[PDB]
Amino acid sequence: MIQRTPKIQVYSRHPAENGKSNFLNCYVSGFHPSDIEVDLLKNGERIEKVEHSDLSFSKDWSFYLLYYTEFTPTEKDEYACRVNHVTLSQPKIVKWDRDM
Amino acid sequence: MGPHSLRYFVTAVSRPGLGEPRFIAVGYVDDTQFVRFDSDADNPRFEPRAPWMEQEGPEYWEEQTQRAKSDEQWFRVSLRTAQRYYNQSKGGSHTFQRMFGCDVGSDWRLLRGYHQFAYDGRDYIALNEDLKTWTAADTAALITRRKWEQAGDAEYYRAYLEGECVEWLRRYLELGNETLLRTDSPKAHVTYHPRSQVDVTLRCWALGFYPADITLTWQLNGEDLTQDMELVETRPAGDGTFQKWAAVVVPLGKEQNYTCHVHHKGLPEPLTLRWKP
Amino acid sequence: LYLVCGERGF
Repeated sequence: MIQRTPKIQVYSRHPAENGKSNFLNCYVSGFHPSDIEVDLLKNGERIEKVEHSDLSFSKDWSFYLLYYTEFTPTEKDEYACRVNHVTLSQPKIVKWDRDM
Repeated sequence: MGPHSLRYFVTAVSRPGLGEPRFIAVGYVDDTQFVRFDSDADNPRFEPRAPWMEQEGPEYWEEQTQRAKSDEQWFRVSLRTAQRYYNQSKGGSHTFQRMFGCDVGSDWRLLRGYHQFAYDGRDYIALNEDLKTWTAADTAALITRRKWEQAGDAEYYRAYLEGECVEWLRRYLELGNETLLRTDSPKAHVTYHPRSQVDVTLRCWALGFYPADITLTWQLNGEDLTQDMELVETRPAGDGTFQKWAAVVVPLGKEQNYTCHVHHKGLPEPLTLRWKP
Repeated sequence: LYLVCGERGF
């Protein structure tokens, strides 16, 4: 079994504007095997609406998935992506930074 | 114009104690997914993943479902066979992946036909570019190679890759032409981010573009900064377009001397951008 | 057009 740890980006579909509706994405890529737990978090708590793309992979065989939900950015609310995968000692949390 | 491709990405994963393997097939034209099959659906069918595929009639969907199901059974058997053969005596979940399809040139010649497999994330066997011989990675794959030579598989897949593969790519490009033959230029801009007393970060953004291929480069009055920059992988926006950014750390007060250059199919010439305070 | 490996090998 090869093991490749996922690369993770968390970002909005559109430029963030507070109080304006948008989409929050967590893109996970470069990982193997395909088994992976991804959750989107609002203030530390799991969002239940989340959808994701059909599992696919790249030329080097490594998988990628897009997880996404509707959301409304705000000054006070913290959004994040939580990822777990066999290559991690414990789940990894990547916070959404609207400038990245 | 330009190159185009039709690619299928197929994944089977065994699942100890859970019964049948998870089998997922996904088809892309260029950078746009258009179909899927997933064994975990409660009525597993080959199905459209782009609205323009709804123009294919029932016979296409039925035929493709039957082919997906037949492949599903074949991967299941292969997973059971491999597990015996590699002496994976602790059991566990294992993965077989298949990639196949065609890259065609702007003149519609077949640039490359693919029919290629990986086991547990490593190359297993692949049809070579000649569409006649195989590259095998280890002795298990030599055994499968012998069987596949015996059966004439290379000749069968060569006929499909040079014929049906290309013919169906054309058809899909026509059916989806509004979306597949578009080119969405990147909307670009520069943002500014404080870092320390002595420096800051300039980040160049390219948003809303299709196809995914793009180049972003920072320069300092002509001097290429490609190697000093932080560059994220191109990422899907979720609406069929892509995004990318590239950042550079520069001395506080010299922001105006740095320029971001953007290259994309949609840009007749490179876009040049600066921080606009 | 998906095409099946339908009763081949290892």
